[PDB]
Amino acid sequence: GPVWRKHYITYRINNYTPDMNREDVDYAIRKAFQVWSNVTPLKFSKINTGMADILVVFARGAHGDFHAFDGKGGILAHAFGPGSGIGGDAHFDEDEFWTTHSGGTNLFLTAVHEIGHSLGLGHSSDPKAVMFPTYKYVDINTFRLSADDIRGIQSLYGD
Amino acid sequence: GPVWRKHYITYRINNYTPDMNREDVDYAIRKAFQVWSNVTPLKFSKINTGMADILVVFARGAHGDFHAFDGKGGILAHAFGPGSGIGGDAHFDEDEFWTTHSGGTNLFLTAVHEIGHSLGLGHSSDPKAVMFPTYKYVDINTFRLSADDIRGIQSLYGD
Amino acid sequence: GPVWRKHYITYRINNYTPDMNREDVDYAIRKAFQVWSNVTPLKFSKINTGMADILVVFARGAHGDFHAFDGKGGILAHAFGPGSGIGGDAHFDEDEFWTTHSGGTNLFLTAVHEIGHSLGLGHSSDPKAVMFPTYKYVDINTFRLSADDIRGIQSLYGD
Amino acid sequence: GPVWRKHYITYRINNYTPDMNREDVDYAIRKAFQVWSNVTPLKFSKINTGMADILVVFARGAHGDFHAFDGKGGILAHAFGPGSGIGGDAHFDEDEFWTTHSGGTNLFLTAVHEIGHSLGLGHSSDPKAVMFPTYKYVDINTFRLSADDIRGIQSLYGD
Amino acid sequence: GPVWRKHYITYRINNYTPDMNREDVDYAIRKAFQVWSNVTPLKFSKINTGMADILVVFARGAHGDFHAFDGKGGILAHAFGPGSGIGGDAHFDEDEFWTTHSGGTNLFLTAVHEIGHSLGLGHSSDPKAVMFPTYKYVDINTFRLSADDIRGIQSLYGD
Amino acid sequence: GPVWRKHYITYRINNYTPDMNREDVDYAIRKAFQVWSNVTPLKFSKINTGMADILVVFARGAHGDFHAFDGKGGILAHAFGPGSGIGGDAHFDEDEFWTTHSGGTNLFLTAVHEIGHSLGLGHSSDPKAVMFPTYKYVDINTFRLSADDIRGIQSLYGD
Ligand SMILES: O=C(O)C[C@@H](NC(=O)c1cc(-c2ccc(-c3ccncc3)cc2)cs1)c1ccccc1
Ligand SMILES: O=C(O)C[C@@H](NC(=O)c1cc(-c2ccc(-c3ccncc3)cc2)cs1)c1ccccc1
Ligand SMILES: O=C(O)C[C@@H](NC(=O)c1cc(-c2ccc(-c3ccncc3)cc2)cs1)c1ccccc1
Ligand SMILES: O=C(O)C[C@@H](NC(=O)c1cc(-c2ccc(-c3ccncc3)cc2)cs1)c1ccccc1
Ligand SMILES: O=C(O)C[C@@H](NC(=O)c1cc(-c2ccc(-c3ccncc3)cc2)cs1)c1ccccc1
Ligand SMILES: O=C(O)C[C@@H](NC(=O)c1cc(-c2ccc(-c3ccncc3)cc2)cs1)c1ccccc1
Ligand SMILES: O=C(O)C[C@@H](NC(=O)c1cc(-c2ccc(-c3ccncc3)cc2)cs1)c1ccccc1
Ligand SMILES: O=C(O)C[C@@H](NC(=O)c1cc(-c2ccc(-c3ccncc3)cc2)cs1)c1ccccc1
Ligand SMILES: O=C(O)C[C@@H](NC(=O)c1cc(-c2ccc(-c3ccncc3)cc2)cs1)c1ccccc1
Ligand SMILES: [Ca+2]
Ligand SMILES: [Ca+2]
Ligand SMILES: [Ca+2]
Ligand SMILES: [Ca+2]
Ligand SMILES: [Ca+2]
Ligand SMILES: [Ca+2]
Ligand SMILES: [Ca+2]
Ligand SMILES: [Ca+2]
Ligand SMILES: [Ca+2]
Ligand SMILES: [Ca+2]
Ligand SMILES: [Ca+2]
Ligand SMILES: [Ca+2]
Ligand SMILES: [Zn+2]
Ligand SMILES: [Zn+2]
Ligand SMILES: [Zn+2]
Ligand SMILES: [Zn+2]
Ligand SMILES: [Zn+2]
Ligand SMILES: [Zn+2]
Ligand SMILES: [Zn+2]
Ligand SMILES: [Zn+2]
Ligand SMILES: [Zn+2]
Ligand SMILES: [Zn+2]
Ligand SMILES: [Zn+2]
Ligand SMILES: [Zn+2]
Repeated sequence: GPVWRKHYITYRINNYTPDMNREDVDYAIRKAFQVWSNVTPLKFSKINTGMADILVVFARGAHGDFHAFDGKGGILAHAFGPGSGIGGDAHFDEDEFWTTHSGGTNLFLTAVHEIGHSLGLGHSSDPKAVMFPTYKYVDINTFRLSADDIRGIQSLYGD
Repeated sequence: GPVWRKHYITYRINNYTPDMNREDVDYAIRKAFQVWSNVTPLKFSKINTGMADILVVFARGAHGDFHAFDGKGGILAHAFGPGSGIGGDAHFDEDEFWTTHSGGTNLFLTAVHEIGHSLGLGHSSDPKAVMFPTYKYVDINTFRLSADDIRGIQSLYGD
Repeated sequence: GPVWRKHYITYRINNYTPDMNREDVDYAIRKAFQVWSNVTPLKFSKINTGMADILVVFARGAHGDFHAFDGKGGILAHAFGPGSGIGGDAHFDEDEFWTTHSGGTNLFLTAVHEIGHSLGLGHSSDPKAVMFPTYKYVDINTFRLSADDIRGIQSLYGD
Repeated sequence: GPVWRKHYITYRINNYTPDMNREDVDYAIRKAFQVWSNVTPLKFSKINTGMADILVVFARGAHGDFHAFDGKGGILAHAFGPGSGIGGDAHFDEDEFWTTHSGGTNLFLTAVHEIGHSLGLGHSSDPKAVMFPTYKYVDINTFRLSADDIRGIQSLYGD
Repeated sequence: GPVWRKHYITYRINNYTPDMNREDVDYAIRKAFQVWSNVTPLKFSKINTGMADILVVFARGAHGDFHAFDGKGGILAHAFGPGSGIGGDAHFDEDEFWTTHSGGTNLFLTAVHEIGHSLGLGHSSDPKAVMFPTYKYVDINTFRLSADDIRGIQSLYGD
Repeated sequence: GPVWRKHYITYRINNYTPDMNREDVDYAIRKAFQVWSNVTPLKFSKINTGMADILVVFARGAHGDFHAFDGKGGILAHAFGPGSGIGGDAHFDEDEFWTTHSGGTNLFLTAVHEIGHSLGLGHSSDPKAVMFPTYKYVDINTFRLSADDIRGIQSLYGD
C-alpha cells in the first residue's frame, strides 16, 4: 500500500548491533521517527514483544528477503514500504560500522532515510533531501528535513 | 476477505473514551461480541498487548484511514471487514458522548452494529435489524438480533 | 487500498439492464465517471472485453459477494473500494427500475455515488453530498458535486 | 480467499496438449466446469484472450510456481484456490498422456477434481468423492459427484 | 506467497491436545521445526503470547477455515503455505490420538510434514519423502529427510 | 511477492513516447525483455489489449502512484516488483528524451534495468551491473549483463 492507514504506528528493534550501546541505538531510532512525526499527524511507539508495524533489523549478507547485503560499504541499508509482513521493515547492514556520530556510518541519519521508505517515500532527486540516494554526514543537532522531504511526507499523511 | 477464516477471534481496546468508566467500556464491548458469538461457532477474547484481529478505537476527526469523523452527530462510528491490518477494526467517533444507557449514544448497541461489519456484515434494509443503518436506542436487557441479522451472520459462519 | 494508484482507470459494463436502451446505459455511466474526472487528474476508459479496474454489473438477490440484494426497493446498489478482484466493482440491483429520469431509480445519479465508493470515498454526513447515504432525485441537468464531495475526492487524488 | 466472490467465472485454456484434438480438450474442460455449475449458482465462460479467473495450463517439470511436476506418472496436476494472480489456476502435467477415455490419464475426470480446488475445495477423505486424492477412472458417462462433493461445494456457493 | 521472506520465523502452540503431556507436545513440535532449520538458513522461535508466523492448532470437525476435519482416521492434519493470517498455520485433527511414539498417530512425524507445507512445500511423489502424502511411522532417532525433501526446502530457502 | 510465480509473462506498452517511432519503442522494449529471458526460463509476450503482468507506461510529473516524476533529468524511470495491480509495472518519465542511441536517455538500456525491478531485482552495488543505480550509456551492441546481474536473476528464476 502507499501509506499506513493509521496514525499510531509501532516499531520494534529486532536485534542490536554490537557497534553501539543498546541505548544509543534506541535513541538514534527514536529520534529518527521523531523527525517524521514532527511534521505529520503520525505518532510512533516502541514495543519489546509482539509484532510491530515496523521491525528494525541488523543483518549481514543474505537474510531472507531476497535483497542480500554486500558486506562493508556499498549498500548500507534498505526498507520496505507500508504493508503486512515485511512491509515497513527497515534492515541495517551489520557489516557497516554504526556510530552515534561521524565515525563509520551514522545510525540516526541512515534511520531517518530508511523510515522515510518505511512510511512510503521513494528516493528524491533533490540533493538536499534526506531521501536523496547518497549518504552524507551532518550533525544531528543541525540536521533538518528538506522542503522536498516535508512535501513528500505531508503529501502522504498531511498536517 | 468475506469472513474470518477461524473461530477464535481476538480484540483489543486501543484506548478508552473518557465519557465512561474503563470497565463499563469493557462490558459494553464484551457484551456486544457476546451477541454474535451466541448465534455462531465464533468465540472472542480480549487481549491487552500485541496485535488483535479487531482493534476497537476511539478517535475524532481525521485519524488516518481516510474516512475522517465529522464531530458530534452525523457519523457515530464505522468498521472495516475481515482482513489484515485495519481489517476488522472498529472506530468510534469520540466527539459523540458514549453512555451505558439512553443518554447520548449507547456504546453497547453501536458496538453490536460495528462488530457486525467487523465480521463481514453489510447494512441491512430491514428496520428491525441491528445492521439497519439508523441508530436507535433499545434497552440492553430486551435487545435481540433480528432474524435478518441471524441469517446474515450464520450465512457467513454457520451454526 | 485507499485509492487506485494510477490516473488512467478502465471500466466495463458486464451486462445491461433491460430497463433502458443500451445507448442510454452507456451514456449514464459515461456521464457518471465524467463528474469525478472533471475534478481530479483521473481519466476513465470503457473497454468491451477483458478485465477492467471497475466492473459495472446489474444483478439481483444473492450474486456471490455475500452482500445480497433485497429485491424491489431498499438496497439500490453497492460498490467495493479500490483493490484487486471485485475491488472497485459496482453492482446495481436489477430488481430496481432503472431510468434516465425522475421515475424509478435514476441510473446516472446512482452511478455517480457508487463510483464515489469505487474510487475510495465512504459515505458523507453532509445532506448536500452525492455521497450522503440517502438516494434522492435532483435535476440531472444542474447536478453538481457538493463541496464535501470535492474535498474528499481531491483529498485522495488531488488536483 | 476461501471462495470466488462472484457467480460468473471465466477460464482460459492457455495452451493445448498435443495428446488430444483441440476440440476434445475444449469439450472435456467445458464438461468439467459444467459438473460444478450444475450444483451451484456458478456460471462459467471461456475466453480466448485476456485474463481469466481460472487459467488452464499444460506444462512439464519446473514451470514457475515452485511446485514442479515430476515427469511421467506421480503428480498429474494441481490447482490453486480462489485468489488473484495464479489463484484458481489449474496446471496439468504435459508429461502425462491426456485422453478422452480410460487409457492414459482422463482429462475430463482430472479437470473436475482440479476445478474443485480452483473453486476452494480441499481434498476429501471419502473414497467416493471426486476430491478424494487418488486418481481413478470411472465410467465418464455415468459419472456424478458424491454427496460429500455436493455438500462441500454448496457449503461455499450454496444453492 | 511461495516463501517466508525472512530467516527468523516464530510459532505458537494455540492449544494443547489432552492426549499427550504439554511438554511432549512442545518437544515434538520443536524437534519438527529443528528438522527443517538443520538444512536451511531458517531459525524458529516459540512464543507464548502475541501473533506468531505459524500457529499450531488442535481442533476437530469444522474449525473455521472451510476445510473441516473428518473425525478419527482419514485426514490427520493440514497446514497453509506462507502468508498473512492463517498463512503458515498448521492444524491437527484432535479426533486422532496423538502420541510420542507408534501408538496412535505420531505428532513429531506429522508435524515435520505439516511444517513442510507451512514453509511452502507441496506434496512429493517420492515414497521416501516426508512430504509424501501417506503417513507411516519410523523411529524419531533414525528419522531423516529424503533427498527430495532437502532439494525442495533448499530450492526455497537455500543453504 | 519476491517473484512472478510463472514462466510466461505478458507486457503491454500502454502508450508510446513521441520521442521515437512506434517501431523503435517496440524493438527497444522487446530487446530489453530478451536480455533477461536469455538467462532464465522466462518467456515474454507483448499483448496489445487487456491486462498484462508488466505494463510499460510513459508519464510525467504526478501520475497516480505517489512517486511523482521530476521533469527533465533526475528520475528517469521506476518500476514496481512482482505483484497484482501496478506490481511489475514500469514507468518512464516522458520528460526525458528517449532515443535509440547515446544522445538523450537510451530507452533500451533503461528498460533492461527497469525490467530487472519488475522481475524482483533490487539495486546492485556492483558498478558493472545493469542494476547499479546510476544510468550510463554503453555500446548497445556489445551490452551484456554483469555476473552479479546473472546471479541475482537466476537466484529468483534459476536456470
Ligand atoms: O554510500 C552511498 O551513498 C551509496 C549507497 N547508499 C546506501 O546504501 C544508502 C544511503 C542512505 C542515505 C543515508 C542518509 C542520507 C542523508 C541525506 C541528507 N542528509 C543526511 C543524510 C542519504 C542517504 C541510506 S542507505 C548505495 C550504493 C550502491 C547502490 C545503492 C546504494
Ligand atoms: O444517527 C444515525 O442514525 C445516522 C448516522 N448513523 C451512524 O453513524 C451509525 C449508526 C449505527 C447504528 C447503531 C445501532 C443500531 C441499532 C439497530 C437496532 N437496534 C438497536 C440499535 C443501528 C445503527 C452505527 S454507526 C449516519 C449519518 C450520515 C451518514 C451515515 C450514517
Ligand atoms: O418497509 C420495509 O420493509 C423496509 C424498506 N427499507 C427502507 O425503507 C430502508 C430505509 C433505509 C435507510 C437508509 C439510510 C438512512 C439514513 C438517514 C439519515 N442519515 C443517515 C442514514 C435511513 C434509512 C435503508 S433500507 C425495504 C423494503 C423492501 C426491500 C428492501 C427495503
Ligand atoms: O436510499 C435508500 O433507498 C436506501 C438504500 N440506499 C442505497 O442503496 C443507495 C443510495 C444511493 C444514493 C444515490 C444517489 C444519491 C444522491 C445524493 C445527492 N444528490 C443526488 C443523488 C445518494 C445516495 C446509492 S445506493 C440503503 C439500504 C440499506 C443500507 C444502506 C443503503
Ligand atoms: O515409484 C515411484 O518412484 C513413485 C511414483 N509415485 C506414486 O506412485 C505416488 C503415489 C502417491 C499417493 C497419493 C495418495 C495416496 C493416498 C491414499 C489414501 N488416502 C490418501 C492418500 C497414496 C499414495 C503419490 S505419488 C512416481 C514415479 C515417477 C514419477 C512420479 C511418481
Ligand atoms: O493419484 C496419483 O497418481 C498421485 C498424484 N495424484 C494426482 O496428481 C491427482 C489426482 C487427481 C484426481 C483426479 C480424479 C479423481 C476421481 C475421483 C473420483 N472419481 C473419478 C475421478 C481423483 C483424483 C487429480 S491430480 C499425487 C502425487 C503426490 C501428491 C499428491 C497427489
Ligand atoms: O493416513 C494417511 O496416510 C492418509 C491421510 N493422510 C493424512 O491426513 C496425512 C498424512 C501426513 C503424513 C505424515 C507423515 C508422513 C511421513 C513420511 C515419511 N516418513 C515419516 C512420516 C507422511 C504423511 C500428514 S497429514 C489422508 C486421507 C484422505 C485424504 C487426504 C489424506
Ligand atoms: O541539480 C539538481 O537539482 C539535482 C539533479 N539530480 C541529480 O543529479 C541526481 C543525482 C542522483 C544520484 C543517484 C545515485 C547515486 C549513487 C552513486 C553511487 N552509488 C549509489 C548511488 C548518486 C546520485 C540522484 S538525482 C536533478 C535536477 C532536475 C530534476 C531532477 C534531478
Ligand atoms: O542516474 C540518474 O540520473 C539518477 C536517477 N536514476 C534513475 O532514475 C535511473 C537509472 C536507471 C539505470 C539505467 C541503466 C543503467 C545501466 C547500467 C549498466 N550498463 C548500462 C546501463 C543503470 C541505471 C534506470 S532509472 C535517480 C534519481 C533519484 C533516485 C534514484 C535514481
Ligand atoms: Ca554494505
Ligand atoms: Ca557492524
Ligand atoms: Ca460524528
Ligand atoms: Ca466523547
Ligand atoms: Ca433492492
Ligand atoms: Ca430492473
Ligand atoms: Ca507427472
Ligand atoms: Ca502429454
Ligand atoms: Ca481425521
Ligand atoms: Ca485426540
Ligand atoms: Ca525526470
Ligand atoms: Ca520525452
Ligand atoms: Zn533486508
Ligand atoms: Zn534509500
Ligand atoms: Zn476510522
Ligand atoms: Zn454501519
Ligand atoms: Zn454485489
Ligand atoms: Zn453508498
Ligand atoms: Zn503448477
Ligand atoms: Zn487434488
Ligand atoms: Zn484447518
Ligand atoms: Zn500434506
Ligand atoms: Zn510511476
Ligand atoms: Zn532502479
